[PDB]
Amino acid sequence: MRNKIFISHATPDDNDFTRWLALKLIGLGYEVWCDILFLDKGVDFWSNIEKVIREDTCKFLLVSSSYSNQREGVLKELAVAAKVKKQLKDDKFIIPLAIDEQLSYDDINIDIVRLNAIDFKMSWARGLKDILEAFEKQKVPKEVADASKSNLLYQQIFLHDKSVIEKEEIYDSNWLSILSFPEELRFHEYNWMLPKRFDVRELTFPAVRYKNYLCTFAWAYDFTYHLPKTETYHKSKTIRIPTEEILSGSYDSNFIRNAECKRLIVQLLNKAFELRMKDKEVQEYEMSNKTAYWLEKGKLEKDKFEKTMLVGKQKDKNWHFAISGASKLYPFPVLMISSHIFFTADGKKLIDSSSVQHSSRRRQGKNWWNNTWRTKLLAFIKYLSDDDTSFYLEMGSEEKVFVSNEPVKFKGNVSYNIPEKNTLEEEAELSGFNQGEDIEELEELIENLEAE
Amino acid sequence: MKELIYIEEPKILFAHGQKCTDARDGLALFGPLNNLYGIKSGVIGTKQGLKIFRDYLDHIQKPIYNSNSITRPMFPGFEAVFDCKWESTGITFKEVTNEDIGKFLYNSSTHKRTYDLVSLFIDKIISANKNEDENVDVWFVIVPDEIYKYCRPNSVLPKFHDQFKARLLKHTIPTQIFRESTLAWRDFKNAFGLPIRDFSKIEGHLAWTISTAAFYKAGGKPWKLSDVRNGVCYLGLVYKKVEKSKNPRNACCAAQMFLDNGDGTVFKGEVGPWYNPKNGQYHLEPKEAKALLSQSLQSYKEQIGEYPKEVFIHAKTRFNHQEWDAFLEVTPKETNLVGVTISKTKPLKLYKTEGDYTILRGNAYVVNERSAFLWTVGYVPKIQTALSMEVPNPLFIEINKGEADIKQVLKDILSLTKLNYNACIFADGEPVTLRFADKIGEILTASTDIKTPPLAFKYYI
Repeated sequence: MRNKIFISHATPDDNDFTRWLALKLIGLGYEVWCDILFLDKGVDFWSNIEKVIREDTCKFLLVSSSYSNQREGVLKELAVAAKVKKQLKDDKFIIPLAIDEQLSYDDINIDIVRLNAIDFKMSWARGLKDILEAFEKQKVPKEVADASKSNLLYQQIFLHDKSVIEKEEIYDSNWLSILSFPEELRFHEYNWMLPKRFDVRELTFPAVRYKNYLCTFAWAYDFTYHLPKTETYHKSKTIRIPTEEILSGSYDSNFIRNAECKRLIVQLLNKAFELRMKDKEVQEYEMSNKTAYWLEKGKLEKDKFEKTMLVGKQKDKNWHFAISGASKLYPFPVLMISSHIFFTADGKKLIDSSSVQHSSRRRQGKNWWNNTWRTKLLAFIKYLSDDDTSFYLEMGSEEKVFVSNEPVKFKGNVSYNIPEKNTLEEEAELSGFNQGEDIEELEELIENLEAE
Repeated sequence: MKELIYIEEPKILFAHGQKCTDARDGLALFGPLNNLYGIKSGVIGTKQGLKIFRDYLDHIQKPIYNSNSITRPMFPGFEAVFDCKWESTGITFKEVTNEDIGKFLYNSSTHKRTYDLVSLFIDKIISANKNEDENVDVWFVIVPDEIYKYCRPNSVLPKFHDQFKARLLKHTIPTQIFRESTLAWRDFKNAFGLPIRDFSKIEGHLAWTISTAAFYKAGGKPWKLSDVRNGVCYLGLVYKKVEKSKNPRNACCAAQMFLDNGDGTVFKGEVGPWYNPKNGQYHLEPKEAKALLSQSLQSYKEQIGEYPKEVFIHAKTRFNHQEWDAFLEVTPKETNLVGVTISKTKPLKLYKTEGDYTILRGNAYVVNERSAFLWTVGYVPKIQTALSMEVPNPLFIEINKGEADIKQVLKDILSLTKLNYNACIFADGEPVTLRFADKIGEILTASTDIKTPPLAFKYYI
């Protein structure tokens, strides 16, 4: 029967709350049909409106605003409603929803006869209550008041057509795969041979001191230049244990432990990592504890590589691309890679004050996205790659661990589609929140939590 | 080449016993859980502050139009979606004179200025609840805009928040904090393209961070989790340095979510131990560990009654057996005790093939039955943007002690993240027990003395 209450106004111009009105009233137990709600095209919207009006409709709603005046659609629909109410003999057919703030009334029409003067400028609860007793005046056959179908509609109009969908995507991580691994680790017996009262960081080859056993893969005679008295050493004192048993957690005794042998190798890989970077002769910057590795002015063509720019320029400041590396052997024998941005006054000297440094960090980072990080990281890795397969690490005279330059690639089983909002997403979020104690006030403090 | 997994997104319970995903949409369509109607809120300020509050109240009564409703839903009026009514008049407030509020405002020391600011705020709040019952149960207090330039920037001339929230626990009197600069987005501007702030582009969100957050302290529950199993406690904890004197004492606290008789989760926060000796351990001795778990046990008894089954104690630092030995005896045999540590010291970043659209939020990288990788920061289609300004960095959730289940504890973290009342954002970067970990730590260190009873989280933050 006649229980299809209708609405038609400037939907494509101002529809900030038409969906809210429709969902609220259907949750209250009513029935509507609109142009922008359901999956339809605005090429036959007025014809569809006329068709549904002549088939089945009871009441009408119109919203008055500044954008619903300069179009012929509003006036033609008002004339159609006037004709319909004249034919049906209805003295209360349409209801004007006066939402405009700067404008009170612009065009006088005969449509005022079938409506009443209601002001919605101030509040919406009063108007909603009023339209409720408007329904109750003529004993409308209102349906049940349930929000279940309201929700079901909510996953039918407002978004939810672009939600997570089953799609395979390949994700490349920061870890570096290793294919070639040492066969056995050399646990030499030095004791008095190496005196403990010397630092180990200056040693050319990686070495970690543990009581009397030096956990290193280099040959016992490799450390000749730094210590000339290494020639007097018996070969049998070099205790050799395969590393695969340690990785499998099968070699554990009083001499060494599976849970303790893993952490000693990690420092070795890190030490070999700074050895590898200093092989490339790059500039050094200790920030708090972990060093980011970056290339300075006048060392690469066009201050860039491949097809992306690394040593760029922003206003009077020179921004660079820095990479900080680490090693982790718990999940897999792999290498940690991280990215950073540092700023130089003239490309050579560094600012002792980190405040403006992180300020410029945030300034430059708020205008970057996933590509300007992933592509730069990939280019940096390829530049660090020695051969076309996998870069190596230096440990001694014969040891050569090959580390895959290609990052560890995953396969995400869930993904999503980007129909047309690829560009719209970046422009809306350019201006972030930069307030005080109301939204976020310890942003800088959280950034420099590395106070020790 | 490895593989990862995805976990289904949990739901939030709304009005009429229904569950939905979006927060602003969910409230704007159904409303809060309960039905409270009589609220006569108050404001502490001056004549200009009174005018600012009246104008902002009139504005929020009026519809709020945003830039794009696709990325962030608008504000469909206050009463029409909250079913609680105020008016322009009929507000019970006791403001202050201009000279009283401006006797000494150029003070650079936050301690001395706040010792009087909080006293002025509370004295004008606790003095009005004795006349008529349930008349002033909500307040919209607004600190002067000069606080915004002399408290957070530490007394500069360009032209803190818990301190008047912590010492009011003795009177059991809530309040909601705002700022004129937060409200007067049209005032204090110039003939510039972007005067001071000028958030004309984002206006509906500013209307959502002010209504739902203030509604919760009105005795009503906005929304809760609809998929929380019966008999689970969380009991988060926070460790950091106190800023009163030397010897930080390693102050501790608690925050636990638990279910009641029926289908309603309790959103409650308790205070336990005082402190422990020496400076750097981020751990507590067994002797004070007895009370920390005993208080939770007894609270669970007298407002629920039956025995629990799983308590997932959350922490940010590594655990130790020095407290587990004491904790294992306190818990009953029928209850399993599991300690979980979540940190942010694992700088992992994932990248896809191509595109400015980033990773989703919810996928997990399982390793073994000790820890996991979960991306709580990323892109969701509802907001049509990345929750972070750069490549997201996931969390590190590990089970220090106990067995539990990785796939089950991961679901708990995702569900516990979407429990933010101070804001109405779709999701936050940290679980609420960790998102508000700093807030609870600082609200406790403001008032270390006076042992508070097992009072609800209504009164914090």
